[PDB]
Amino acid sequence: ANSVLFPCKYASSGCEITLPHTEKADHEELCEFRPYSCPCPASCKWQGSLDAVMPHLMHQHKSITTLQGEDIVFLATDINLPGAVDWVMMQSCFGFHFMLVLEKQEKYQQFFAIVQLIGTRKQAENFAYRLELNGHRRRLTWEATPRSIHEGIATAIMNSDCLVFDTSIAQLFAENGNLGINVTISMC
Amino acid sequence: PKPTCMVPPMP
Ligand SMILES: [Zn+2]
Ligand SMILES: [Zn+2]
Repeated sequence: ANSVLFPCKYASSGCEITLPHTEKADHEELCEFRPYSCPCPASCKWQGSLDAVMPHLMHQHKSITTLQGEDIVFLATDINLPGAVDWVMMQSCFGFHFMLVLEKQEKYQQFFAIVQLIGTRKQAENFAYRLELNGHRRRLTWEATPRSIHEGIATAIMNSDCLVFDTSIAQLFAENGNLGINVTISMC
Repeated sequence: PKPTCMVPPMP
């Protein structure tokens, strides 16, 4: 009311919304015309549209393999390897692509496993993912809604809003230095 | 008989 209306930062990309100086910041974060960053877990700093995400991964990250199936096994090899490492692969099911990431971070080591949907924030609400570590007379399960690549996983990992475990847990489910994470994607 | 992928650590 009576306040001057400013166009969105991504008005050049197709945003037809004009908001005042205060409300401007809150929308630009949740804006659909905001460029998508590279979903790969700091080496790559690429940005572009959502339609350019799958070709970018096919060309600049050829080493990432894609498995067909809603229920697969993510066998991350050399989990005891010295230093902080990352494991990434893709899951093709329900006509969509999902990024499966296992992040090893230096602890005062800790592990973070999460699933992202290559799609919008609204598209991610229609899915659910399950992560499970299985052993003899042991099972650790994590279930949640997959994050959209638009918002990423940086905030989610920092809030531990994913499957979180340490070196002690990892050795209980590790077979010949490899950890097998059962990944199940479902439509809700 | 779920498909398994041996994922090596990222280079
Ligand atoms: Zn906008
Ligand atoms: Zn990239």
